[PDB]
Amino acid sequence: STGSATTTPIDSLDDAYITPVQIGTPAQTLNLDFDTGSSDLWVFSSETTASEVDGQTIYTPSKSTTAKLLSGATWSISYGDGSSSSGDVYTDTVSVGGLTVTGQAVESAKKVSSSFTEDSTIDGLLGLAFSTLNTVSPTQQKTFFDNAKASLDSPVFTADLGYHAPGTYNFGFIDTTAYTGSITYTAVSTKQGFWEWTSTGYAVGSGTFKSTSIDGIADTGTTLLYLPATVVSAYWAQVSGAKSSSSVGGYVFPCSATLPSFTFGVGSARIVIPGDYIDFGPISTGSSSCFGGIQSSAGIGINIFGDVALKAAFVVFNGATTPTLGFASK
Repeated sequence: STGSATTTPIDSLDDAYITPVQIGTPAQTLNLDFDTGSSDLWVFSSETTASEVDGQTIYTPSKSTTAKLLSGATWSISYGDGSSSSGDVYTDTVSVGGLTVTGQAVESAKKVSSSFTEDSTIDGLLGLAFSTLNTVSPTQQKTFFDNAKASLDSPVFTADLGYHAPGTYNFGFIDTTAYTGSITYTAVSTKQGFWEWTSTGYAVGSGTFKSTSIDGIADTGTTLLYLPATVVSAYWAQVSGAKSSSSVGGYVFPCSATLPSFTFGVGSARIVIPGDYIDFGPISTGSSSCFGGIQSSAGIGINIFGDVALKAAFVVFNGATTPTLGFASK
């Protein structure tokens, strides 16, 4: 089997992407944030504290003839950005882009943090990291991909995120029309539960390429590109007036600037992020200070190849017995 679904930016900055997901019988379609940096499929629901729901579409398990309480199971997650959610668990039928999994754990939120409430466009998350990170207790549950894997034509999914435009998540096949040149594959460590890999270096603009190993995670659920302070400083030094602002919480730059590109290495191959992808707009409405899309990972504890990086590529998440990651230009 295969599946193919369009993913759409939630706003004009590409802060996140939402993908429609069918849950239950008859289908309840919710727009979920597909997140290769976590492993829980959780939704706003009829059980979510009423004051914490503000415009989201909810899953109502009592209206699904295929829903079953997963008795005794609870979940609780905290994300790298400080947001969180928790609740109980149902199993139900879940379909993405025509690919159907029966008995998928659907984690129903009883509580969500304010950042989730405040984002009306995101009805929940669909985790695509390794199932070892799933938070359900006392019986850990499998991701949608893990459940689908054996049925797929090939045990892969691909992320093709758009810049200020829709893109595509495919399951079970590689669309050879969706990228240019060849796909370069690189080793993955699953030791921390992430799609963790090592970039071979970087360049800023038309500058020379610096060969250096940068361990990080491929994370569709993180907006920005978070890299070591040395790398980030080298980038912003090429933008007149750019500075790190402790009050704002990262590098800002004059909105009048033209940003240089940023290149990262994948083996001997190179992925070029155009300068415009690095612009996250005014820090507040009307400001002439703009927020940068490349930020320091210092104090995160890990480098994160988030959407800024991934949307410059066609990315293969190869879930074979020994997983790997592939990147192509597009």
